[PDB]
Amino acid sequence: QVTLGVLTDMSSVYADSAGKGSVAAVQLAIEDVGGKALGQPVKLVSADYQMKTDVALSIAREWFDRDGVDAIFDVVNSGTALAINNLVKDKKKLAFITAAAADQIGGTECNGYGIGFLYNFTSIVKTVVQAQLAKGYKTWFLMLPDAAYGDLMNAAIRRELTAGGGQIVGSVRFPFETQDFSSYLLQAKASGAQLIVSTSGGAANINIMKQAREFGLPSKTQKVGGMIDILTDVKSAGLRVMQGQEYATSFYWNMDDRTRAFAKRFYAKMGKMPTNNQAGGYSAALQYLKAVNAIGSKDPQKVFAYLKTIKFDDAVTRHGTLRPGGRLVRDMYLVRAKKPEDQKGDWDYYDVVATIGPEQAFGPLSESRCAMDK
Ligand code: NI
Repeated sequence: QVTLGVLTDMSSVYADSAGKGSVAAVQLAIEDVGGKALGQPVKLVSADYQMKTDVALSIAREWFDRDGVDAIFDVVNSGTALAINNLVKDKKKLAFITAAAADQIGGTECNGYGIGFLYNFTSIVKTVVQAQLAKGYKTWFLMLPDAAYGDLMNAAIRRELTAGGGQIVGSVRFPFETQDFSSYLLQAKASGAQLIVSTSGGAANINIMKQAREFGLPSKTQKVGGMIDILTDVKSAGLRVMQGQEYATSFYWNMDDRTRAFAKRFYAKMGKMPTNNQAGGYSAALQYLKAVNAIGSKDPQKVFAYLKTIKFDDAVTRHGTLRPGGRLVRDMYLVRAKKPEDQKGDWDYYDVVATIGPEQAFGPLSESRCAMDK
């Protein structure tokens, strides 16, 4: 029997964008293989680790040892994802990290067992760089949080923008829990950059976009840009505030007929549209179950080998292949927040305005930081 485990947050700040929704997305994948693997019903368990890595490890350990769990999905914290990555090596189980973007998964910490099946931070940056440069936005100014996420995005943006022929004309860091962003916006405007990039999400990005308007931004010469698609941020803040900001994403519910059909099934269960994390969980679970059934085995080493020979083309994953190190490479998109008067329903927040191919969005196999990819 095949047992799937959804290890997520159902009580805290990622509950709405992963959580019970990620369980529902995995349920939909189980449906897409007739409910069965190896001729038996697929079992599904889930748990809330409350964004505590120690709790996620204790939950996963018992799952593998007592409840027969073969593969786990979601994991919404990068830190927790790295810890789970190291456990599944030890226990010889597969983990599909579909709710965290750490490059280390299928990158420097590749192991044949931790699989990155959403997107990585590098692909977010490559996608915004290439899409914006193609639109003529050459000169950039970065607004970054103080924390490790800001360090990571600063290094990646600077390397990819330069490799593409653009230039950073300035940068600023703001401290934890900033509410007044006037000083940072004034510096961004004075830099003269064509593109002013608010790199974070959450209340920080929401207040930056609110306050950018008091400074006449966007203007004829300067646009405000973003990084990560956080659909629930647009829901909270509204298109009046968010209109015009662009982000990179792996998935948007209203991209095409195939995304919309998946989204309708999801809405029927959850009463809302699926986020890219929840969509990633669907796609990982679907391809995992299809692989088990195709080779007639749930041996992780045999499933992994097989997954490396397939071209993925489902409702969520487009031009997908699994690299030798366990990083999914795939089409990525630039999405733009719509003008409020153009919103036609709940969740109608974006237009897709560019599509970057897998090799371009993730880099050539030679740029990979995984030993198994060389
Ligand atoms: Ni094609």
